[PDB]
Amino acid sequence: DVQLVESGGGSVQAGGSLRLSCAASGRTFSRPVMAWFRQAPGKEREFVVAITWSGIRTSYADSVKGRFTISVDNAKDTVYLQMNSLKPEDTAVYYCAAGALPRTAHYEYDYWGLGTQVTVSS
Amino acid sequence: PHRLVVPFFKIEPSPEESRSNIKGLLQHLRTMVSSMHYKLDEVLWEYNKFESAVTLAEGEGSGALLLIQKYGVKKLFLNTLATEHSIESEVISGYTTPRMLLPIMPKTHRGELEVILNNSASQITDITHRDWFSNQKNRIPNDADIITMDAETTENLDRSRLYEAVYTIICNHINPKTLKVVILKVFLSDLDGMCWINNYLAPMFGSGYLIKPITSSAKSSEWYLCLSNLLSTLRTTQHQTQANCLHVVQCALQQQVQRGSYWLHHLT
Ligand SMILES: [Cl-]
Ligand SMILES: [Cl-]
Ligand SMILES: [Cl-]
Ligand SMILES: [Mg+2]
Ligand SMILES: [Mg+2]
Ligand code: NA
Ligand code: NA
Ligand code: NA
Ligand code: NA
Ligand code: NA
Ligand code: NA
Ligand code: NA
Ligand code: NA
Ligand code: NA
Ligand code: NA
Ligand code: NA
Repeated sequence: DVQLVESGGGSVQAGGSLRLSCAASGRTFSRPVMAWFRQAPGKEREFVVAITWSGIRTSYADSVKGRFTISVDNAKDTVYLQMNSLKPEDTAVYYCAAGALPRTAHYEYDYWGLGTQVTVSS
Repeated sequence: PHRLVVPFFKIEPSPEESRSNIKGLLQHLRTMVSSMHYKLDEVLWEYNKFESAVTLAEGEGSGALLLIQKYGVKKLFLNTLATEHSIESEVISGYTTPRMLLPIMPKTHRGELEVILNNSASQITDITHRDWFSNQKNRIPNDADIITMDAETTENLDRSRLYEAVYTIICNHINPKTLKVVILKVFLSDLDGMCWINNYLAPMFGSGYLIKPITSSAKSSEWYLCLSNLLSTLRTTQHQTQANCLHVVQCALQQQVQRGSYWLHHLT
């Protein structure tokens, strides 16, 4: 079992930044691909990017290229998502997910955090 | 040319045809210095040096001995299912030195070699146990440039959990900038395990070759997989389909039947 807790979300002015954190606990090594997903109102869950606990990243979603960065503190069992130059289109619930394999589909991840709301005002 | 090497990944039969041909090839094969790891030395033909090794399911430890003596490894983690009698005198950090590793004891005394033994009755030593990695991770060096897994199992047995221990180390406990080579002993009679490698491990690397050493039995489906060039972008899809993987296994077994029929296998 793996437990995930996201933090660092909230309201932010357009152009601003946020840094999300995902604190993981349990058998983290058994689901070592840590991914960030986001879900905007009425929209499907969108893959953002993923990283192994060892620090190997997937490519980023085209919608966040040059703005978002994933990183990990393996010793703290925490994954981070640096979110820069935010725009209203980035408003969504952001989720941390743990998976056995690097995959873009949400259904390939069996452990999820409850999510953190991110609201970017115009 | 004389070297039996098949690319694992790089107009093909169905998986049903591949599985049937493989069953036939395995039936045909079936009907057809003791401290030197000749097989691993043939696998490592393109390499000459390593610094930090993680050797899993090592048995007597001949692979670890080869990496230290010939490849100049300075730090090595050795896992094996073989425990030792408490009365043996030579120890490394309180753990009994395997008999095969006794010639490297002077290197440890001169501070030139760090050996980390995982062969104790007081530790988990079976890499297929779900808690092995948690039990040993604080002792496994996180800077390995080579990882080997040499477990012998019966033919047809699913070896996925042995490969999973290596996948766990790669995804949690390596420096992606330093890992260069991953060597797995595989059995081509275990199609579930081969397909598991194709789904999990192979997509992490840019190169993968199946090698059948001349010193590996003509009748055994034992081969070695040499993975290298760990990718800087983590793929979210396999390099090839399960059908392509089954076809590669069939091709490797066809090349093995051809070698054995011509009569060539070195041992003594
Ligand atoms: Cl997917
Ligand atoms: Cl022994
Ligand atoms: Cl290749
Ligand atoms: Mg060599
Ligand atoms: Mg060995
Ligand atoms: Na920030
Ligand atoms: Na930016
Ligand atoms: Na940045
Ligand atoms: Na995918
Ligand atoms: Na080193
Ligand atoms: Na021994
Ligand atoms: Na083992
Ligand atoms: Na390592
Ligand atoms: Na599989
Ligand atoms: Na290749
Ligand atoms: Na898929």
